[PDB]
Amino acid sequence: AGTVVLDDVELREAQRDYLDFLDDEEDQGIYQSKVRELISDNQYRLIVNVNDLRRKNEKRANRLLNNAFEELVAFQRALKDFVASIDATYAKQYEEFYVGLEGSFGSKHVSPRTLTSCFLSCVVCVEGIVTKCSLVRPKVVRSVHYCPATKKTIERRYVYPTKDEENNPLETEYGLSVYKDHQTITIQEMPEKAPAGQLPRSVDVILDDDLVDKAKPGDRVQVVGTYRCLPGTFRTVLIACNVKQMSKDEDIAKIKKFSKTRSKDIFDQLAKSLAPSIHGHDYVKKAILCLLLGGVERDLENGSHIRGDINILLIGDPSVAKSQLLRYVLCTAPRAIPTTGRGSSGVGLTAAVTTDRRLEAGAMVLADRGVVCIDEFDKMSDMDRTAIHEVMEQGRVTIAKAGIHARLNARCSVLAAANPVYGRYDQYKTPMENIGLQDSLLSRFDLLFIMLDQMDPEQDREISDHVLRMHRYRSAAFMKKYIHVAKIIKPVLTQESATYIAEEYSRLRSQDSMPVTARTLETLIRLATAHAKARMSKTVDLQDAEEAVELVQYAYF
Amino acid sequence: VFEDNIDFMPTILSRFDMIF
Amino acid sequence: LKDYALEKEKVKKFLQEFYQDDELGKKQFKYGNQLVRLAHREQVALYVDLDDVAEDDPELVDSICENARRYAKLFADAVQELLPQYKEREVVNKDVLDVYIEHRLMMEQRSRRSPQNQYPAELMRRFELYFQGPSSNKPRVIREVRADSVGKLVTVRGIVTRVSEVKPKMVVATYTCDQCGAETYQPIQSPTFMPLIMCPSQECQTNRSGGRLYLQTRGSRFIKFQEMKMQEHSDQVPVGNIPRSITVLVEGENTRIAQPGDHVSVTGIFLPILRTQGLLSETYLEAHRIVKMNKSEDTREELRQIAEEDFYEKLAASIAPEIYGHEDVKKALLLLLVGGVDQSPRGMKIRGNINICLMGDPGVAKSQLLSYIDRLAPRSQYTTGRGSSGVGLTAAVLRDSVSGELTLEGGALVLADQGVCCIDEFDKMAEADRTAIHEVMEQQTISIAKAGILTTLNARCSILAAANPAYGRYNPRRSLEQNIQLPAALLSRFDLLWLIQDRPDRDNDLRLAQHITYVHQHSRQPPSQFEPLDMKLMRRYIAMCREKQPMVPESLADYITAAYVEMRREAWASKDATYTSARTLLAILRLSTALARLRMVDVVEKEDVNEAIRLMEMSKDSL
Amino acid sequence: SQVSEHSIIKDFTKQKYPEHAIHKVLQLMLRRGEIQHRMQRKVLYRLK
Repeated sequence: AGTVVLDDVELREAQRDYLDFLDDEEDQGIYQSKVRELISDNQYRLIVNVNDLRRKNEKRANRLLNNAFEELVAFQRALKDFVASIDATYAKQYEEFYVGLEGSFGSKHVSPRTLTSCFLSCVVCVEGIVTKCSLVRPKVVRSVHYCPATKKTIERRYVYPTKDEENNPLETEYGLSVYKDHQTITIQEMPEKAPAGQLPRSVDVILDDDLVDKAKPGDRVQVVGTYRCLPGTFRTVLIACNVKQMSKDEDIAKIKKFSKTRSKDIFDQLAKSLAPSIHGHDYVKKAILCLLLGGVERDLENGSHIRGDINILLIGDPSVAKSQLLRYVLCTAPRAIPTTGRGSSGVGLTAAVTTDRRLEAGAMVLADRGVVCIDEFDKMSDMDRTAIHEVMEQGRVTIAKAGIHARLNARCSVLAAANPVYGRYDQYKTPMENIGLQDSLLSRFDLLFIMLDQMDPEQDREISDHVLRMHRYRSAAFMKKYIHVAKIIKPVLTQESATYIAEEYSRLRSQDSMPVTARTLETLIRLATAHAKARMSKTVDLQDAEEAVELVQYAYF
Repeated sequence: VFEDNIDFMPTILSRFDMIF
Repeated sequence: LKDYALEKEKVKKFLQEFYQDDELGKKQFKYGNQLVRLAHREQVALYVDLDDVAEDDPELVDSICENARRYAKLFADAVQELLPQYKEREVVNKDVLDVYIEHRLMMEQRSRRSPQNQYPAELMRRFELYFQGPSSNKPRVIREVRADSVGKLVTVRGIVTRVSEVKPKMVVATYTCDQCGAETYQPIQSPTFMPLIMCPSQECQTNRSGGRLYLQTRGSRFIKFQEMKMQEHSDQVPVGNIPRSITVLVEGENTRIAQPGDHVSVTGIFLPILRTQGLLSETYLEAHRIVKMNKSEDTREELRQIAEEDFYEKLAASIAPEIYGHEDVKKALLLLLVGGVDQSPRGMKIRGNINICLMGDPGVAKSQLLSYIDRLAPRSQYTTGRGSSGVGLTAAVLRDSVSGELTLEGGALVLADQGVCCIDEFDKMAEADRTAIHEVMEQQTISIAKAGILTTLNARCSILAAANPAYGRYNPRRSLEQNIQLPAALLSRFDLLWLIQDRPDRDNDLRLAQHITYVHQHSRQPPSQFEPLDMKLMRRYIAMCREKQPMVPESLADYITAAYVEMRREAWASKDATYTSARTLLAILRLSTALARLRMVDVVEKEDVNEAIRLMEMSKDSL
Repeated sequence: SQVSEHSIIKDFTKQKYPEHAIHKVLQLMLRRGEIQHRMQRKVLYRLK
């Protein structure tokens, strides 16, 4: 704006109070040490805990949170003064310092759903995952114009001044002009907590300098800033002051005590807990239990290799729960998003939006460190087929447009299902081509179950009738609590246990000699990890590892 | 439409009834 | 802040009666000769080395660095005002511009205050001024050039990725009317301008005359113009990102110097472009100096370990540690890692083409090893075989918003300029693309029979190829015409062919299990006490080794000839699917060439040559 | 070659297969992402 007040006493009092806060003399000088760190490290944004501001003066914190603009400006001026007093030269180097807010906020810590209009002109915090994102452009904030004719200099804050007072030419002094970078991003509420009934709230976030590269599309970010309004269409925007990444990852104690392994074998019922109304395919249940669990990050130093990106494909005959099992995972989904068929929503596409060219992250990106449910895999087009092959291997999606080159994190897993177009039995011809998918994609997946309806009336009869009797005329939530605790477990391997896996692995190697053996060695890490994750044990049990060996044998039948 | 009577949706038919 | 008149006088005194210490601390009118040459129209571009100013005027250099365009214009005006005092005779009218300029000066003199009644400064130049970046400012990486440095003279390094043809750009546009008789000038700075319709000349508006104006290209000033995109050096980009591109515009005599794919050093002014909520704009670089690297052409004594320590046991053992063995296979990578950059000064242009082929992608996860090849090797760029479609090499029509009319672009092969070329998923390439590869095999003979494209691509990198097997592992029972699915003649052109079969070698099968078990046990991936070390140390030692340039002895070749003799008996008797020919002799001399670089003796060397023969025998006939 | 799209239909009729069959197979194998379908996508985009 540029409009100022002439010796405001309230502004002066705010400046004095914040300056007193900054000069922590009676305390150890924690913020003063932070000022030293920022001066040395060449960063010009000081993050101040709000809890300290409450402790020193609740009135200051209250007036800040209720009227963001003036208090923020005053506190910025206070920071400038304090820096100059400690070191004038560093202050002379830069134009204006910015201040960020972190800590704990009582009632202003909201969600995009919660962020109604009532929080206008108040500092807010928003939690979610980035959806749309735009490129880095420079935005002008102070343009310096010099007139060669009149020998005068004109400076303006923020059409562009092109003619002087008397239409003389104006050649701008670019160097004296200040340009700051700018970026437009968006956010959506978290998948698990936003109800699926009502419409989603999208909030626009504008980032100033030192914020363009701190958050990238697809991550999980907390944004704190001023919720202002631009001037027939009225749109809310959020000018941000601090961006921090997120994704680090009660009755639990009762759950923990109930889930002690010393009582009985919970794994027997645990596997059945996912397919309540499906008889048989118990091996499939174990694999599906495996897919949800398992680690998704390994400390692969000075490089990268196979990680928790392990996934399961399901191709089989219709009505064999191939379509149905996906819904069971989707219903009890820890951080999982559904997608099916073509799904032309830009897995990494921009759609080339004109009069604007934002980067709309797709389904696989929104599901970072989760599980993705995909129906009718063969329905996806070759355009996706080319992209989807690379995603699973390296773990990121490459966006290739004219000038826009960036990879989004895709630390993800896939649970894919596709109908065998017209294939009926898939027993005489090799599944490598009978499923249509001849591509090398098949090798990438860990598991490929074939759910044929072989005429087995003894086993088949029980599936038809007993499922109908499951109504029970005369524990869904449990797994939810389990998986959250299991996610923070890193079941380290034991060499004596590890050798036991190789010892029986030899017998399988000669069995399949007469399906890839070169990858099977790596997936043995996952399978052993899954069993210990069920027991929350830090070490793999040999008996548990034994069932891992059996699973590979059951894997190919 | 003008398993022998399937044009492009060999799944929708399973979801309906065979009605004349 | 400061009076421009005083600075103009300062630079004038600096050029005219102020001295330097370049030639034995004696003033010799360094710039005076160039000014004289400008007066006689014998030198078109003038360069002002900021280092010369910085030797004895630090404040002027600081002011220039803090603002580039304004001081550039000030220097241009100062040089313009310096010219008339160095006039000695009459201009011999070299071109149309000189003729127009001399008539304009004559007309000015004939009739000899409104600020709009004079010739624009840029129209009467006939000279261009540029700045060379002072060495004091260290070069910056493109990602670190953000909006905060706009308007500051910066220098960045990169590789040219898209250069357009030289075209004329118009600086001053000349309009003449049929009623006024005078010349109307519209200086043009933006890439787009609006032609005039009614002249705003005061004479006509007062006289309410017709004022019909006609644009002409006769007396207009034209300058050379180019558009180039430059991308970061892969060696210094962090692993967690990909290189970014920044637009550079070059004008004047500085053009026609950058070639595609070459390392360039660029110095210019970082300025915004308008394309005509808020005020948005893009960025470009108006270069002032483009210098290529020289490398593009063609304190105790104990600090090194060259001859005493064997390079085989230290260098090889720290290469590709994630790979579970294949030490013999690993050795060939070093030869590939070396390539043919170091060649004898004897016209052996073929030495730098090492087109190694690998068959079998699911085998021992050998797809991973490509990244380590690019990272460690210098002058090497990461490339992907499956990075685009077949349109990436030819020209097609797609929708664009920013720029690009009649797009001409290359593929991954052109992208890596005399470096390491990585190609993946060879099988999935269409039939036409396969021919594109084959024409590369014939030593840069890329002929296109399409009407609009008749380019000649210059492929000089080293090509590594990885190929998936034919939908399963090879089966011996299948005879010829069925056993190998990729065209055999295509494989014939390749110098080296490698295929790995996962045989049930219980001795070797146990080795794989042991190494995967030590994973998840500690942070030392190479448990044989090999530290990864800093990449700085390895690169510095390797660079000085290139300067030695050893040369193999020709006499030793007589020994090799016998090897072809015994091979023929085996080739005829086996009747196997794989077949070799005299190409092996072609390969062997090239193969032996690299190995000897470890021992820089080149008087009597037998073991080095023999090993290359042994490498061929190990892969073929493994049974 | 020589077994292009304009003649493959008549082959079914020669085999006493009416136009009913061509929809079930011919019109459905190209939608599968067959190389022959991709062959038309690249070669015949402008050549026809």
